[PDB]
Amino acid sequence: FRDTASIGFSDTHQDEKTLRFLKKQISQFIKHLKEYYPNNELTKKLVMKYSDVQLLPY
Amino acid sequence: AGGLSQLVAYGAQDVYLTGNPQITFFKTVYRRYTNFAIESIQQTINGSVGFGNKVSTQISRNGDLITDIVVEFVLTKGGNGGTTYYPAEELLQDVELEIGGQRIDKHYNDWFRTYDALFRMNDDRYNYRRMTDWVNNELVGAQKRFYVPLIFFFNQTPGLALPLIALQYHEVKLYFTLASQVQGVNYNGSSAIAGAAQPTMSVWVDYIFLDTQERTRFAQLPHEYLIEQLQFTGSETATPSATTQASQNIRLNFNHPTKYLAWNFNNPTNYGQYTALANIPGACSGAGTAAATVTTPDYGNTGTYNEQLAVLDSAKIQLNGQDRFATRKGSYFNKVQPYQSIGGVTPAGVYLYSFALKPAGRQPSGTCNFSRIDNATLSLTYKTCSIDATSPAAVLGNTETVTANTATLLTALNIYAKNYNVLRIMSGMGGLAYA
Amino acid sequence: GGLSQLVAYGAQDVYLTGNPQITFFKTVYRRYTNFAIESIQQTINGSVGFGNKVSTQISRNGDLITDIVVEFVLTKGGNGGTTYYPAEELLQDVELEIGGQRIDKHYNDWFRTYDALFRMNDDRYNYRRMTDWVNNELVGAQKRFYVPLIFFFNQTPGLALPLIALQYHEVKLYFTLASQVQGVNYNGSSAIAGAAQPTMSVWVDYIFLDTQERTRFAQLPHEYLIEQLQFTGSETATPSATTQASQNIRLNFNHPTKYLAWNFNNPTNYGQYTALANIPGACSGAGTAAATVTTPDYGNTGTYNEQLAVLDSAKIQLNGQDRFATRKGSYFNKVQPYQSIGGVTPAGVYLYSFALKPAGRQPSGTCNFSRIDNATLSLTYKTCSIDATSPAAVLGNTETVTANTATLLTALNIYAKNYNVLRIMSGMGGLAYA
Amino acid sequence: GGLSQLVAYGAQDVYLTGNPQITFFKTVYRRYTNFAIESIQQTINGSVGFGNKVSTQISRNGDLITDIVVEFVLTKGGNGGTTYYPAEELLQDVELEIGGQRIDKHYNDWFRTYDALFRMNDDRYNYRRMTDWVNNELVGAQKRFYVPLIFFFNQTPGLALPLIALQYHEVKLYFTLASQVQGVNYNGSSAIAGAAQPTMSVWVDYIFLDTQERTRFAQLPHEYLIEQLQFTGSETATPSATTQASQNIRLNFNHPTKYLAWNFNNPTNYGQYTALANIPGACSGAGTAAATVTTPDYGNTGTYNEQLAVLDSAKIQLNGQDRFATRKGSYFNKVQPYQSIGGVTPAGVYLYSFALKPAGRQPSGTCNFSRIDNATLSLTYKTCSIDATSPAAVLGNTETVTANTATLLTALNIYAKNYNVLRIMSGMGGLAYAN
Amino acid sequence: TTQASQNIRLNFNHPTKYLAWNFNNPTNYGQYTALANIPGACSGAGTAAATVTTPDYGNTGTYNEQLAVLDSAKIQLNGQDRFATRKGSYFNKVQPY
Repeated sequence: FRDTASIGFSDTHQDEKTLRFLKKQISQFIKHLKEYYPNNELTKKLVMKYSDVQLLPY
Repeated sequence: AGGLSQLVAYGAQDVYLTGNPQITFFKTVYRRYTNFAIESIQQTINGSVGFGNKVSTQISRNGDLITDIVVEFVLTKGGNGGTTYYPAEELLQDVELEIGGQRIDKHYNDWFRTYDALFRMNDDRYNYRRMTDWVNNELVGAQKRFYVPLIFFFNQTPGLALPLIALQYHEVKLYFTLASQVQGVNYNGSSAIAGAAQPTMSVWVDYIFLDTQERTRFAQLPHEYLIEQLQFTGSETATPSATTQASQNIRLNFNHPTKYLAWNFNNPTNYGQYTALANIPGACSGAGTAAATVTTPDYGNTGTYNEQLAVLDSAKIQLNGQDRFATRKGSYFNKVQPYQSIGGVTPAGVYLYSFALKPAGRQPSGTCNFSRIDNATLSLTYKTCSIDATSPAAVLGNTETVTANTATLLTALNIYAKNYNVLRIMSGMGGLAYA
Repeated sequence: GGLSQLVAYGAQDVYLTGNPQITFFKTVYRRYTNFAIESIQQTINGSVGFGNKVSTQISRNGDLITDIVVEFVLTKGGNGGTTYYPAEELLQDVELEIGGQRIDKHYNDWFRTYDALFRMNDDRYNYRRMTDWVNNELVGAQKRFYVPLIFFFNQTPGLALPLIALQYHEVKLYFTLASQVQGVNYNGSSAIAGAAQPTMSVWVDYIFLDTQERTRFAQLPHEYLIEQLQFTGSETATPSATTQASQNIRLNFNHPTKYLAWNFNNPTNYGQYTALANIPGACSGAGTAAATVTTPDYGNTGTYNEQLAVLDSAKIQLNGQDRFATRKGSYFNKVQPYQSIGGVTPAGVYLYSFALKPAGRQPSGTCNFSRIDNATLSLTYKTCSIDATSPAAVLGNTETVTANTATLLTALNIYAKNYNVLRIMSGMGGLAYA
Repeated sequence: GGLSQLVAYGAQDVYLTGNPQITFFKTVYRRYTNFAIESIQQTINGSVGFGNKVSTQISRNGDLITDIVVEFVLTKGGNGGTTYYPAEELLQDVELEIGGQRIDKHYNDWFRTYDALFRMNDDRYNYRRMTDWVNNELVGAQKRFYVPLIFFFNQTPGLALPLIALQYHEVKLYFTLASQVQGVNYNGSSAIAGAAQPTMSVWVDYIFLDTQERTRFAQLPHEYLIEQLQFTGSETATPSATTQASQNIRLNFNHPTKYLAWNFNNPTNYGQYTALANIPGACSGAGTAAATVTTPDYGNTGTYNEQLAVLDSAKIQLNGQDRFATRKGSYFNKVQPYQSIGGVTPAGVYLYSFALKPAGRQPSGTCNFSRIDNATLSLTYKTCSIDATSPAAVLGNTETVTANTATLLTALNIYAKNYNVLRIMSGMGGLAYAN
Repeated sequence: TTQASQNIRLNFNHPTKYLAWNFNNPTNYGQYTALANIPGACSGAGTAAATVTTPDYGNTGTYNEQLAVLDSAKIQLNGQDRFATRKGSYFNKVQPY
C-alpha cells in the first residue's frame, strides 16, 4: 500500500541525552580540558559522535 | 590637473594600500550559479479556522527546497483607527515547526513583536507593519489582507532552505495557533466586539525548483544545516512599587550555544504593551486631554521610545554563580546593546543582551553555551513606581530611577534565547543533532 | 566575567568553533589598484528647454565611467504642495548609445517606479531632496536638482564602462525633456505664466587608472554582465464602478529577466499610481470642504494606502501554463518587496521577482523570455464603487473595491529588467544578444 | 510553474548558469574562534564636571578591545526643545594615546559631523536617543546618555586593539568635557542656576579569547590598518547681504585620505550648521509673533532646508590645480553622501570623497596629502540678503542667496579622515607615519 | 490579572515511577482548591454566613475543578519537553483514569 519508509519520531539523528555526553567525550578520548581539544581535533571529534543503522529485510 | 593629480600623488604611505595590488573595483566577475526557479504555492490548512482555533499544514512536495513562508490573513476592524496594534501578528499566537515528527522550533506572537522591535528597521519595519496592521487611519468594518512572514531560520535565508528533496520520508509541518482575541478586531480591552468577523487564513510556501544536477546531489548526499532555534520561557515579574525597587533572580532554563538573550516586560492585557501607560501624547488612550485614561493604551501607538515608562532599572546575567558582566542600566540593554549589535532602534521596554558580535546575522559570531551552565540567572532591578501617570509634570519631568505608577501593570516577563543547532539530513530522514 | 562563557564549551560548540577557520578580530585588507575619481562636466548638444530633445557625448577625460548626475535648475510655478519629484518628471527619458547601438533606456516613470521599489530609508529621502522641494518652499523658489542615472554603470564601479577599451566608440546619452512639469511650468492642465525654462548640465564621474590597470583595460577583451531595462506602454483595462475589469497582456520581453514591475497610472499627473480621495493627503485639499477628488495633492501624490490602488489580483502565465498561483495586488505591493528588496513600496506599484535578490548586481535566478513564446501578465482589477468624496466610504471599505476616481488610472506601464553582455574588444563594444 | 522557467534554458542562460560555480541554497558557515565579550567599567582620573579634563587607562582585563561607551548622567535645565544632543555636546573631545603617543582625536563637532554624514535611518535615531531627550521630557528630568566612541577600534572587531600584544605600553583616553551644554547648564549664553554637574563613567568592551588565539596575539607582531581624524578650525569668510565672500584655505592635511568633510557653524550654538529663520523649526518661536531669528529652536537645530546653508560653491585644488570642476554647495551636501555613503546629510554639512565607499573600512581610493605640496579648499559663499523673519523671503528665494542671519555662521570646521598603520611589536607600539 | 508561570527545577534522583503534586493552602490541611460559596466549598457555603476564607473542613477536598489552580503543565528533561503541554485537568483526571 502506502509508501513511508521512515518512522518519523526524530529518534535517529537526535542526541537526546543529558549533558553527560560531553563528560562521556572527556572520558572517551583523553584530556579533561575540552576547551582546546575540540579546537584542535575537529574531524576526529566529529566522526566520534555519529549514527549506526541496523537495516530490515522487509 | 584633475583626477590624475591625485593618481600620481604616490608615496611610501600608499604601499600598504595599493602596492602589489590584489583587487580592483572596476571589474566585477559574477559567479555562475546553479540554475533554479522560485514559486509561491498555497498549502492546505487542516483544522477549523477562526479565533481561538489551532490549525496546521503539511508542506507538500511541489518543489525541492523551501524558504520563505507567508501566512495570509483577512481581518476586519472591530473599531476605528487607533484601536489596533499589529493585529495580524497578535492573531498568529504561535507557530511550531516540526520536521520528521520532531520539534525544530517554535515562535510566539510576542516573539514576533520582540523580534521585530529588535531586528527589523527603517522601511523594512514600516513595510512589515503595513503587512500586519491598519496604518492609513482605516475605519470600523475595513477589510484588509495581512501577511505574516514566518521567522524560522529557513524563512530568513535561502542558505538554509529545507531540502524537501532530501527529506523523502519525513514531513515538514507547521502548526499555527490563532489567538482567541485580537485587539481592535474582535475585542476592545476586556470587552468583546459584537458582530466581529472570523479571520480567513491561507498559508503560502515559496519553493525552489532546482535543475537536475543540483536535485541529484541533494537527494543523494547527507547534509548538515546550521540552524537557529528560539528558546522561550514566561516568568512572573517581581512587581515594583511606589515605595520600592523590587529585585529578582530569574533562573534561565536555557541550553545550546546561544547568540543572544532578549526580553521584555509587558502587560498581557494589551498586546505589544511593554511600557507603562501615561497621559502624555501617544502613551494612553486619549492621552494629552481631559478624557485620558491610564488604564488603556492608545493601541495604535502602543509602542514608544519613552524610556521613562519602561519598568526595568538595571540588570546583570550570572552564569553558574559568576557575574557575566557588571550590572548595567535597563537603558544599556534597550539602547546600547542594539546600537552596537544590530544597528536599529529598540522600543522602550524591550531589552537585548548579546553573547555575539553580530546577533542579527546568520553567521555565528560568538555564542554562550547554556548547556554547560547549571545555573544561568537573569538578575533584575525595577524602577520605583511613584509617578502619577495622569500628570505630564510627573511623567516627563522626573528622575532616572523612577517610573509610572501604571508600570506595576507590566507584570509579565518574556525571556527569549536564540541559539544554534544542527539539522542533519540523510537518506530521506532528518533531525537535530542535539536534543 | 567573560571567562565564564569561554569555559562553557563542549560538543555542541564543535560545529561552530572547532578547527576554527576565521576570526573576527583581525582583518586583512586587500591591496587595490591605484586610481582616482573626477567629476567632469559634459557638453550638452542641442537646445535645453521644456519638451526639447538634447544629447551629450561623453568626453574621453578618464579611463572608466560610473556615476552620472544630471543637474537641472527649476523654479516653482506655485506654492509648496504643488510639485512631485519635478526633476524626475522633467527627465522624460534617457537613452544609452554605445558605438551607435542602443544599449539601454530609462523613462521618467521608470525612475519613479524604480525609486518606489528599490530605494529606501534615507537613501530615498536624500534622493527626494535632490529632485523635489521638501522644505515647504514657496512660489519662485529656485533649486538645482540632481538626477542620478540608473544604467548598469551608474550603479556600481564593478560595471564602470571602460571608455578606455572603447577607443573607437562613442558613448552618448540622449535626453528628452518633458513638455511640462507639474508645479513648475504647468498646474494640472493649466500653463503657468512666467515659468522659467530649465538650466541643464550633465556630470560624469570618470575614473583615472594607473598604468598597469589602464593598459589591461585598453588591451584585453572584456565581458561585462550588465542589466538592461525593457519597457512597453499599454492601455489599461480601465477599472469600472460596476464590475471587475480584467486584462491579459502578452509581454514583448526577452532575455534572462531578474524581475517584472508595473504600475497603473493617471498619465495626467506624474507619479499618480492611486485613486484620488477625500482622505488626508489623497487629493488636493483632502480632508476639508475645499477637497477635490479630481486633482491630487501633488506633494503627497504617492501613498501607502492600498484602498486607492486598482489591482485586485494577478498572475504570470508562460506558454499557457501558470508560473505561480494568482495572488492579490497587495502581495505584489507589500510581500514581494518585503522578501526581495527590504524597502516599502507605494500603493499602485507592483513587483514580481524571478530572482532571490533582484535589487543586487549578482544574478540570483532569472526568467529567460527569449525562450518563452507567450509570456502573459494577467490582471484583475478592483471594482470602483467607493464614493471618493466621502472619507468614511473610503476608509471603512472592503478588500475588493476602490474609489470611483480610480477609473482615471487609464495608463499601464510594464517594465522588465534583464541581464545581457556588453562585449568589449579591440577598442569597440556591443551587446552579445539582441 | 517554476518548472517551466527551469526547463526553457537557452544560450543566454549560459552566461548566468553554465558551468555553475555556486549555489544559494546551502550555506556553509565558517567556523570561528572561541571567544566571549564583556563590558567592563574603567576608573576615571581627575574630576568629572563641566569644563574639566579627565582621563582613563584601559584596564587589562580582556585580550582585545573594541566598543567604548561613555556614560553620562545629565539633567534638564529647561523644558523640551531646549537641548540638542547634549551628551555629544558635553563630550568636547576625546584623545586616544598608546605608549604615550597620540593615535587619534575626535571632537564634539566631529561627532555631530560624523553622525550627520555616516549614520542613518534608525541607526541615527537610536543614536539620537542615546545622546538627547527625544520624548518631550521636562525640566528637572534626569537621563543616562551613552556616547559610543568613534575611534578606529570602536567600529569593527577587525581592528580590535590587541591590548594583549601591548605588554609594555599603556593605553589611554583623554576626555574634555564642555564648559557648557545647552539646555543642561546654560541657555544660550545664560548660566542655569542650580544646574547639576554630570556623572560620568567609561565602559570598555573587551574580548576574551581562548588559548590558541590569545597566544598568537600576545606573541606575534601586528600591523593594524587604522583610520585617523585630522582637524583644524578656521575663521569663515563670512558672507554678507552686500557680497559673495570667498576663501582659499590651504589644507594642512597629510596621509592617504579617504575624504574631507566640513561644515560652517554658529560658534555658540552646538550643531547649528544653518541660518536661523522664521519658518517652522528654524528658530525659537518660529511661526508666531514671538519668533526671533537670533536664537534657534534648540531641539530642532538640525535641518535639511538648504536655503539656510551658506556655501554657494566649492572646489579642491591640488598643487594649485583644480582636482574637479567647481560644484555647488548642495552637491557636496546631497550628492556626495548619496554616492559615497547612502544616507542623508543635513544642510550646512558637506562631504567630498576621494574614495568609492569611505563609509567602510576597506580602502577604496585615497588622496595622499603627504605627496601634495599645495592642496587648497576654495569656497564661494551665498549672499546673506534674505530677511530671515519673513517666510515669503525665506521659503520662496533663489539658489545663490541665504538668510541675513547666515552671517552668524562664522566658524568653519575642516576635517579629513585618513589611513595610517598601527604597529604592535614585542609588547609595544605606535604609528608608522607622523605625517 | 495574569496567568502566572513557574519553572521548578526538580531535584530528584533514582528511577522514578511517577511524579505527583498538589497545590494547597498551608493553613488548612487537605485544601488543594480554592474556596467558594457553593455547597461544600466553604464554611457556611449556601447561606448568609458563608465565607470564602475558611473551608467546610469536613468537605475540604472536592471534585469541582473550577476551583483547581493549575491551568497547564509540562515536564522537561534537559530542556526537552517530555510530553506535549497538557491541561491541569489532564493530570487530575486522565492520568489516574
